[PDB]
Amino acid sequence: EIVLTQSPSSLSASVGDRVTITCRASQGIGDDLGWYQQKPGKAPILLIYGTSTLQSGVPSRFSGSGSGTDFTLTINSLQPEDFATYYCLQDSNYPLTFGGGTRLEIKGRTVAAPSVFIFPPSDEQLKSGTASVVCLLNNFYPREAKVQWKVDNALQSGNSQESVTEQDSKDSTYSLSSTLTLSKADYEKHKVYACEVTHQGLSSPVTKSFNRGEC
Amino acid sequence: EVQLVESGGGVVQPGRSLRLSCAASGFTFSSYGMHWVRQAPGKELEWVAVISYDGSIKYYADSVKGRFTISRDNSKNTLYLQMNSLRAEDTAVYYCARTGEYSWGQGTTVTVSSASTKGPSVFPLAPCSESTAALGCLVKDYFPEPVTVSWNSGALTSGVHTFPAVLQSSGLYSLSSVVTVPSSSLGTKTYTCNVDHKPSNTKVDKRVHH
Repeated sequence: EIVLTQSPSSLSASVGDRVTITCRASQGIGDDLGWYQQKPGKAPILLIYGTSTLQSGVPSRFSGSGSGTDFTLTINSLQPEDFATYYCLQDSNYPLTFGGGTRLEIKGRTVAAPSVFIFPPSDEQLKSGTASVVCLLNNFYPREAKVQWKVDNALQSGNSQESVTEQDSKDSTYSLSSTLTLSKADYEKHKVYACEVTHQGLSSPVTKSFNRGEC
Repeated sequence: EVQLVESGGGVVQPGRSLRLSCAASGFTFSSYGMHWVRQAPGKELEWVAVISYDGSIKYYADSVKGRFTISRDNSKNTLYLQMNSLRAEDTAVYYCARTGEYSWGQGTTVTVSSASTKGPSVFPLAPCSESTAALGCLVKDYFPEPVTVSWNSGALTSGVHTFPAVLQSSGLYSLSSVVTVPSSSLGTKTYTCNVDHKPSNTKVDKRVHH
């Protein structure tokens, strides 16, 4: 198959900015490369069919460029309706190929540090023989953040699952959740449960922690 | 307007079979050619199958060949995809595509897994002991998707964050729903989360105490 490498992964722009996204074809695909727009929970919208041939129903804001291996989607005068994830596609030969995707983020007006909270396991869940420690990072920007679980100063890994909301469209922020999951037996062997967060908005890494019995 | 409506997806066990249908409308179905595509949770889209206008030439992907078979009934305006020996990798939402020498449908979701229908357990997320305070509910150990969460019967939407569910190693789903409120409000306003899981007909309201 032919690999379509899309650059970059994520990308921040403002309403009005002129922005362009690159798709590269591992070998020649000719003029037969198109561009799609997908918003969360929606179906992909056909922006462009092949190279620069714009399609009915799409504003002239959009433009295709390139030919051969290198191609580019360019959007003039960004509007709030165009913030989505964009995928390049080629139907030159089978199998059909898609790019890694470029998510078009709202360029955050300014840097916002997360509000960090830590939730101990509930007693009733401790009944069930399991324990879920939750760490919440609230309304931060940019999206890049690092959450590290510590259990009696021991750095955890492979132990937790992370979840991110879609970018809030009022304040352009994100929220993040990190769940650490132990058994009751495991959870009762240790005392201090800590969540350490590194983010651009925080000059130093913030640690929110609790100890067993405290709650 | 040209359109395609997929159906036939659902929750299925591994090794079992399932056939999707795609009702085509608004265009000459017998003349145009059709494609199958799929998107896994979070990943990019992936092509899987292609058929000609008459059903002559057919080509799949490597991960699907020998198990997936494409067809079309030109009299009923329908494109078919029979998927046999389904594997966890096949879990995705499958879209129906037209081609020109394009237009994509809503897609139907196929979830392959050995887990059974199970309602969630709801647990309070309350902090241990600042201007803003946080509460929530943990909706854990449920399948299949989805579950819906509201706060105080929908009256409390400001400051609410219901995270996308994650799939746990047990094959069950889990999510959290949190709300951040002014720290003074605690003690006179009440905060209860409402959890709905239609597949198991599970409806639970839990009031979270700080």
